[PDB]
Amino acid sequence: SYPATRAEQVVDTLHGVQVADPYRWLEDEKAPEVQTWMTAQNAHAREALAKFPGREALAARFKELFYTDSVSTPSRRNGRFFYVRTHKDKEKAILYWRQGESGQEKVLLDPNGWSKDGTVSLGTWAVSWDGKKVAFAQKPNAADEAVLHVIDVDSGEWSKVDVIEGGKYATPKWTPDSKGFYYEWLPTDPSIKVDERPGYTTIRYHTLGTEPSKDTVVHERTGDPTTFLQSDLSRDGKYLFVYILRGWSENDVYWKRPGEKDFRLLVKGVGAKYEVHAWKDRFYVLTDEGAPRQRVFEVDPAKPARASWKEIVPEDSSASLLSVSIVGGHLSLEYLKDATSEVRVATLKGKPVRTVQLPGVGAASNLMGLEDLDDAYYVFTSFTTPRQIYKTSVSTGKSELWAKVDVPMNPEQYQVEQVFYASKDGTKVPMFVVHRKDLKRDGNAPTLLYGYGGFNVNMEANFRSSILPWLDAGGVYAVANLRGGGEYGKAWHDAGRLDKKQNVFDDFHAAAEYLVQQKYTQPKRLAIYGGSNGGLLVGAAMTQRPELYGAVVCAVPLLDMVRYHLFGSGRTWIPEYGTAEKPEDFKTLHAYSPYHHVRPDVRYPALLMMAADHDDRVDPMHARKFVAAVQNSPGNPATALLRIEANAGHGGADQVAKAIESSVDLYSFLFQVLDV
Repeated sequence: SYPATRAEQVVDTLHGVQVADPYRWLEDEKAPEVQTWMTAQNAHAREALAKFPGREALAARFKELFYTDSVSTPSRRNGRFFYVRTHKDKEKAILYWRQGESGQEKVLLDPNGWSKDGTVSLGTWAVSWDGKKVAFAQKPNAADEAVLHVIDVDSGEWSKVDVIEGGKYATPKWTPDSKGFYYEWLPTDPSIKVDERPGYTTIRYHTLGTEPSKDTVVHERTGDPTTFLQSDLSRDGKYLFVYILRGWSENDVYWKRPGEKDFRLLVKGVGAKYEVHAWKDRFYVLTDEGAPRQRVFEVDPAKPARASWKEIVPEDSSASLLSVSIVGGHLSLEYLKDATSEVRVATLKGKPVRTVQLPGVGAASNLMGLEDLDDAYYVFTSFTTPRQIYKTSVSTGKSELWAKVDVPMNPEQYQVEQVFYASKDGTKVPMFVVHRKDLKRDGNAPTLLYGYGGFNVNMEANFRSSILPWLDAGGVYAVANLRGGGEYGKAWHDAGRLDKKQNVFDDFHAAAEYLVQQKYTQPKRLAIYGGSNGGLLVGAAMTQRPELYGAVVCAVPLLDMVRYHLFGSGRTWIPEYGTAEKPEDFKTLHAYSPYHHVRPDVRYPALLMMAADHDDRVDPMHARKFVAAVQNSPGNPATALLRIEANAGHGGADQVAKAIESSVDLYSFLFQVLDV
């Protein structure tokens, strides 16, 4: 609570309703008073954290766990392999290449050398089809803003001509001739307001070796900051696709043969999404149209009207179809069955071939490879199993372990449960519960409950070494598959967005109640964690039902839902949340907006706000205003800290040492406030 925060009497009348904003002044980070306050809040948080218990042991253990030897799945181009490694003595991962399967590897891009202090990161990278060039993003502070560069693989020379600012949204699509790439571009025009900028994305083509001002405009902007514009290109270069994405629930698809004058409309989505892959002059369309758990159509480009589409993979009787890839002349279909993935190989005509046999219960990626390569890879993890990569033959189903991350832990000490609990409305919600096998079910284990609940995002059994000290201290880690996610398909997502957002929060309150009912824990020993839309989640949870929770960790959050659309990338989430600019949407948002529901004379859970100084996606003002409201809430005795990570974007600083520090801070906060 340490630094004082002046409260003002700012009020606005929105749709006939008075809305108070006492900490409005903290929105503008350009004001010196706000910078001074930020510094003082962070200093207070670091001072407080430094006194919390277990820190030397946590730091040593996280150092042993977070520095790893790992390798990514390889991108194969013209006999060369390209892949990222981590090393135990490096702060950032490095991009390598080699000639042939067992050629000697060489460093291609080492972001550890891009600055003296780790403040420039590698973003997206795309290898040319000839294996001679890599187009890649450099991202200051690992924030979203990106500049595209190109490196010559044989020489390691960075192009001085092929440098393109405004690459935030770009994923380069190289043409088969390796002479240039399609990409998503933003103009740098100082008269465009930050909140309107997302409506200016354009598709351009960059020819290597030419000035980017000469890049052709392939598709003009939508002019609508509630959309994304994205392109894709078939392997043969014959089909160019442009998507207009309206949030995470619907999209349009346009296409042409490059050189044609006009785009053709494939489909205009009305409450349905469509993703297309072209191979050998057929289009494979993955969609939720008339199929909440998705299905696949084959479309003939010569007869592309909807009536002529042929269903080749019908909607499954129970499983959610998440993605389709074309590998080795086959379809690879990634399904989710009660939040656990299954991968199925089918022919191009949709006939089942086989199910990929996984090593165990956990999370598997879809097969990754190329349409004309028989070798395809997948990644497998579990809550207790570090990443394993398998190399498989699409044609035969042979599978071999290709890589495994060695981590100094003993998986046999832990178990993972999957449970199903009823929400307020009776919905059965899945949850994973992870703990030592010898956990006493005495209602007193320190428990950390994680959720997100939105944007069609699924909570899966990812391996996180960060939870191991918690489990070893007798803690429970729980992950709820709240509505708003995609776990049970479109119906799951739709029941947790827009006017139904409150269902997500109700699902989370019910998870907290379940963990107590089932003798894992009690409120004073229960913490909740979420980030971004998950930050909104935990802010809503703590303002609605503070009595259920002992502590809250809230990362890079949205919390003023009446004003979120005015800052950063906010307008792009209007299709998910609505906008307070509209009366009906306002009523919904105002009812849950955590910043507007810090009631006085309430003992809140202890609060640790984990903010980032260079978050150019989710505006940092939300965490400032909310922490001020909690610190100054009459009769709140619980700690409320604002920790600001330096040189950090929305996903952190991309520096292992800083990740260690953040985890030490998080878990030492928990040990203190839950009395571990």
